[PDB]
Amino acid sequence: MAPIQEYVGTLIYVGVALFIGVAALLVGALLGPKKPGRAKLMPYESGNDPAGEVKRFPVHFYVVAMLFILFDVEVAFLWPYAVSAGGLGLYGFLGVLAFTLLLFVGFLYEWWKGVMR
Amino acid sequence: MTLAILAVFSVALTLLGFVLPPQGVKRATLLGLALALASLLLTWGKPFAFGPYAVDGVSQVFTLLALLGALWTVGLVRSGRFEFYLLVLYAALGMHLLASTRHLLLMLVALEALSLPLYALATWRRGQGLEAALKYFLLGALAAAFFLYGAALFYGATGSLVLGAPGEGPLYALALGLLLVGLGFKAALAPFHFWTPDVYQGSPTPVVLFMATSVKAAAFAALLRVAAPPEALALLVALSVVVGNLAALAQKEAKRLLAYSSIAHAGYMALALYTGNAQALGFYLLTYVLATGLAFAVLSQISPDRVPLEALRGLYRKDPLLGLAFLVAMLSLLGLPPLAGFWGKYLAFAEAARAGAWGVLVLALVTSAVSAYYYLGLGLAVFARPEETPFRPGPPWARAAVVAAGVLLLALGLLPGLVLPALAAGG
Amino acid sequence: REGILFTTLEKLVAWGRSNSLWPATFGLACCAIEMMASTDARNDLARFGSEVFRASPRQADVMIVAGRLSKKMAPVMRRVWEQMPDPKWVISMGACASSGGMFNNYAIVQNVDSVVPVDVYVPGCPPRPEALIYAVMQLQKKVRGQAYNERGERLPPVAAWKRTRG
Amino acid sequence: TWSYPVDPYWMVALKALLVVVGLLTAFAFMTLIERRLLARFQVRMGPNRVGPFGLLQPLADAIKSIFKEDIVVAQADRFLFVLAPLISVVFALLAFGLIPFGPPGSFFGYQPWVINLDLGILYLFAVSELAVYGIFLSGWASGSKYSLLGSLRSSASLISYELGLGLALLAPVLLVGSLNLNDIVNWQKEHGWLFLYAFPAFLVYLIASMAEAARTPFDLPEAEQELVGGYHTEYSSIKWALFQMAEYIHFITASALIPTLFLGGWTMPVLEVPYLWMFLKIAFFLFFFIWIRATWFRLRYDQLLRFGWGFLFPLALLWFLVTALVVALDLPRTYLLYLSALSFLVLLGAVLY
Amino acid sequence: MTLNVGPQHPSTHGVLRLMVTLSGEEVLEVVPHIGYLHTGFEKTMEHRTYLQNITYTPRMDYLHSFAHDLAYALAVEKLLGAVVPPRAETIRVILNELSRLASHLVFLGTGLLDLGALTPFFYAFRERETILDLFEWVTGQRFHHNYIRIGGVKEDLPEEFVPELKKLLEVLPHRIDEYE
Amino acid sequence: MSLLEGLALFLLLLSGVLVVTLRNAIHAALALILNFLVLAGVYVALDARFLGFIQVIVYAGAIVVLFLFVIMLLFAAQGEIGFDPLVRSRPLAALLALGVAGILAAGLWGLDLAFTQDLKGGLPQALGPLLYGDWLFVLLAVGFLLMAATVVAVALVEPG
Amino acid sequence: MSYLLTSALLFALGVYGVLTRRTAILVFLSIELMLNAANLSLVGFARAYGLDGQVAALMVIAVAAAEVAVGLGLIVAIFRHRESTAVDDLSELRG
Ligand code: SF4
Repeated sequence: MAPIQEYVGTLIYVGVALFIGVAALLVGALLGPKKPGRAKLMPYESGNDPAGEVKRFPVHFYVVAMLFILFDVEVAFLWPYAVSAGGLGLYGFLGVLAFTLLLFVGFLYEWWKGVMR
Repeated sequence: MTLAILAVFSVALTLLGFVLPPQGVKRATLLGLALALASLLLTWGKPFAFGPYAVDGVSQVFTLLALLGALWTVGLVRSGRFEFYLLVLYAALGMHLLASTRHLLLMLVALEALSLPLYALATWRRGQGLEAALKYFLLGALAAAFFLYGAALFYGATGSLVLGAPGEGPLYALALGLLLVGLGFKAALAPFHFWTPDVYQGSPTPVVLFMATSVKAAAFAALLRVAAPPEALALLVALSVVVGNLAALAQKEAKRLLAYSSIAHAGYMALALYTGNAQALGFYLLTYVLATGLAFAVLSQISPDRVPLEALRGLYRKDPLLGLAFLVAMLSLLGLPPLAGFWGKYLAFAEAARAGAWGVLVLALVTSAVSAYYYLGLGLAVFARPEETPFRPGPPWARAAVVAAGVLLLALGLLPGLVLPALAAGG
Repeated sequence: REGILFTTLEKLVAWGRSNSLWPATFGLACCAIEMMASTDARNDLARFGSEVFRASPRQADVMIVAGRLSKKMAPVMRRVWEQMPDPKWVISMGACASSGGMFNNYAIVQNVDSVVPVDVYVPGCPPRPEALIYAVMQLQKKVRGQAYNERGERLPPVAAWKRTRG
Repeated sequence: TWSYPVDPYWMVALKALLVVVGLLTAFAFMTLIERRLLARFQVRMGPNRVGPFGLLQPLADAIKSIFKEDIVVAQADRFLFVLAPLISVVFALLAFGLIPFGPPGSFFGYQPWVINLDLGILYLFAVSELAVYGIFLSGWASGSKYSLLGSLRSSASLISYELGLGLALLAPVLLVGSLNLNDIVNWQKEHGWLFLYAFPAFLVYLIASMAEAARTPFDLPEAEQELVGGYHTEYSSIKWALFQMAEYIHFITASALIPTLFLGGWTMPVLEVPYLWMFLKIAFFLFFFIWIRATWFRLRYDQLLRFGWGFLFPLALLWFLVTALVVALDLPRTYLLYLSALSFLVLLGAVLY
Repeated sequence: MTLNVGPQHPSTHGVLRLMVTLSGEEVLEVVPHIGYLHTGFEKTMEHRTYLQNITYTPRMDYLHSFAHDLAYALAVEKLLGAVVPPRAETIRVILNELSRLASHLVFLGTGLLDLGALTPFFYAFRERETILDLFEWVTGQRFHHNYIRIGGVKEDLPEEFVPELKKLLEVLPHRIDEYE
Repeated sequence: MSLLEGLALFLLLLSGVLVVTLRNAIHAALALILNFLVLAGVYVALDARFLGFIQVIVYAGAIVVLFLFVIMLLFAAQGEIGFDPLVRSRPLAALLALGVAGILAAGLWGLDLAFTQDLKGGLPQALGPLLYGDWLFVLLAVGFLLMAATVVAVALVEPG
Repeated sequence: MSYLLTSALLFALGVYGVLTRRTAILVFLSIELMLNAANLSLVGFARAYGLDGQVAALMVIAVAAAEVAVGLGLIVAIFRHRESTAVDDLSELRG
């Protein structure tokens, strides 16, 4: 375990990091020519259409993220067994092995089906 | 040791579908359901609990009914997507877990596990199927959020998430209400009834069969563990049955009318919750499952997308046995002697009167008498003049299933003192 | 704030911008190959501060017109100049770009200074890699306020600072 | 933090500010060293200019960085445009204080580390996820779908391998039994250099760090030469500087974490010096990694997804289950040493076919 | 996604515009769009002397120029019947293969760098530097060399050319074998 | 306590108001991520330390990441298209939101509990034996639920 | 106790969202908010009643992830070819 003071120290860490980041952004913003132009503000690639008018992006990234949320839940379940391992013995090992095998069946299903799609 | 059978078949099939044709996967699913049903029966009178998983007569009866519904609805599903079978398996297992525990949180996990594959099975991709799936999923997640805050306030009124705790005053009543919201939504009780007509109308007919049988069965299995106060029960019954019958009077399509009718029938089943007899409700749900699976198997033989009431007409001339079984089903759901619906209805009303709720019972009886209008307008329509209608007279599969359902209905209606002796511990 | 408004700060930032010249090539013709050769292991413009090479124009201060500028490209390259951060510099590399060169015809821009404000001109065909380094050092001392013309005038630090874009 | 004290809040703030400005100076001079090391790799030589050793060139670079017209592009989200670099930098700086640079009190009195949380790897994991957050958010806010697609590739790949990081980190937790880095380092003090026990998982950790923009997917992407990357291509003066800064801090954070976790975080069997061994192992990993930067090709993000998803992660979880059996039964501690040595001999002999 | 791969971006060498019809990660079809380098050799050559055009011929393919030099010279010779000395033909094939080595070096360097690793660009290009110096010996120019003539080559080789050639010819086999 | 507790609660409720009020889907999701950070801090304040770290990792780090991936694949940020507004439902909706809290407020009003327990920090060290054990059945049910969810989503998208 | 009242208020806010929102995804977000409010109530009552509510909320996280995955698949399938995600755009099924 660890004392709660470390977490207020963590809050202080975040405070310093955020303060320095905002300071750097102020330095960047205040020191500059500031001559806005119409084409300068235009996104990119010579008049219009870097990508332009395109249909919705591939669902492949949705599947990537969904796979990831499910397997991160898997890992969040695997860690409490990782800390207390010798105490849970073969019973806990067997439970974690069956759980892992269920979600590995899910992985093997999505793999033999694949997502190149 | 039945849940192990279900899990083994599901997990193995998940991969075997890559090497097995969807038909072979269908045979495998059917074998698994029949084996699970047989394992349940051989354990009749052998309650078995390992963890929060606890098998009593309720688990046994309701999971038997759910397995029956799953077998029947799998018989019709012939799509070449083995997934379209896998999901069914899940729901069964899921519903099993729903009736097999008192743990509120495992109850939530079981609810989600049995409900999610239904959302995906409802996709014939017909534009109405998408709308149905969307309403279903959104309202179901809303009800799951309510049920979860109810389990939380239950944990607040008592140190455990298991039902039966002593219970506080306002906080325990409030937790009970937040659980009852989700449970009545799942059981299609009003004023949580809105989703049922749209979902039954949109989903493919055999899936609606599976739903209207097994989902309601497992929902009442979970309700029986709750000690719902009489005021909430009376309000639910009144509103549900009234709206069910009345809105069914206005229905022009068979599936929507049958969904409102099932809302009314959940209202009726909500009477046995007065005592939680688990014998009255087990009997009622046995008869209801048989009759409704029969009716929806016929409707699937007519049309999976949508069936108007006129399509039912001329059915006797088309197929005599089918018209006869449809008449049997309409009357049994009307709860008319000498059919078993009368015995289930009476048992629920006897539980209600034993609890001492009279006016509610009278209003239920008046609404049931009103129901006879459309119950006959459906049952008697079989004999009418055949109009233009698609008719697929099934394989011997669905014929035999419908015949067995009607035969069991009449057999247990005529001599109910056959199985009713064994609905308790199982002598 | 434009690198100005303090006697020490403007010399400091001129030092910084001069040794922080980030060349953004716009490779057009055989001039561009002699610029790419100014990156190999004999003569690398990778010391004075020009190692990194950001293809994006939002990220580089020196724009090197290396090759013949055909008219069909004139607006596109043009917009890359408009889409650059303001402290930006433009070099015209080679004969075809600086003047019309030998291709004195219908197709080629006869001075790239037409579409973009050119800082330094560097003749040659192609200008020797060491000559391109000479021009970037020329531009280095130009942005330091250390550059004078033949007529005695001092040249301002940034060309493209004096133009009404439109 | 069972046996370790807690510095005052003012001392924590002082150490934090010092670590942050040191990371600044470190990433500037490590940009110099990478430039020169890549130069030496390709027989050209680097900037013997503004230095002599170049050590005044980052000053000129920073001087360019500000004054460079930090531009707010039209068709961009007014708020996220400025906010996303801040996210990427904030959640990149931290997660470096936990790294122990010495035994307790070896900061000349108070604490080698900043914070020594009981659950460290989880904190690392969360703040590693928030970097991908900043990446794909800046990609979206830019208002350019071209750069958006690159942000999506970046996010997908980084997320997949970031998932693999959990199964990589599982294995040593079984042995040490704590989620604080100091207990793990002390375990490597006692039994010795945990990678000897868990070299394969170490591998899937190492390669995982390659996917975090370090190199060899290299279809992260950078805007160059492919479907342009996200999280840049629209930022000019300081925000672009913050993007590059956070990416390099993440690089050095992995280069520092790799020896801390599996190999010998400073804690040497010989000379037991607090800071010097850790910085030198950082230097070793950095030099090997720049060797990779110079010496190896791209992966195209499809084979990258295949290799991460189908190869690295199942292997990591297999090793985790093996180690879990071994630890719960606790039979020897030798079995893991033997199995990792054998596995390394296997994954070695298959190379020179 | 009808994606507009602009000219020169993203880092598409050889200024060229692409319309990548693209759904997902595949490539449905790339519609190329060229002309951003139209200078008009075919038009300007109609207004320049035959000898002057030898200054216009290398500038089209600026990497392998001596093949253009040879083609133009041979065509005009066949057109008016010139007699090529044998040593002129020997030197012409020497310069042709040498500029071919330099062109191929640049092609493989740009390819490997464009996708892959940035390192192998330098080494090959380093050897290219060596080759370029040879031309400076004889032509005084890196490329765009005006050395060929209607009869043969402009003037004779210096004494110092061949030994540098031998140096490079002996170091090159190991080098090409290393790239391979 | 109350010094920073008031801050955390005010930020929690303000973020909820944003996530339900803002029409920028991206900004709503970002207000919910801020809510998740505030809530992980609250969790740690409640001696649940592992749960706060997973709340950041899974909920914010993973779930709303996929939410954002979906709404970025399908733009949907300007949600007000195909309105059918039902303007009068906007105040009426809030009415129900009032009641759904008030009765909860009634069930929790005048409710005082023994909030004195030495949880020793919600570390996984003690949750391991509870998870694998008394919860192992619920754990395996959850795992099957997730595996089935993967299969469901796969078969649900599955263009073929 | 302020924590439990705040959890109830966040549940109420999610209700307000589910009712007010026009988009499916924002409704799902309000539902997630309701879930997190539930989790906060569970953690408080675990602090009161002995730590079981923590594992409870963990399983709740996993259930939430399952339903999020499946629901987002649904949202994809229904509004891939279709226009604006507005939930009022589908009124085919009428009483
Ligand atoms: S000036 Fe000479 S080297 Fe440059 S583009 Fe023109 S022809 Fe080529």
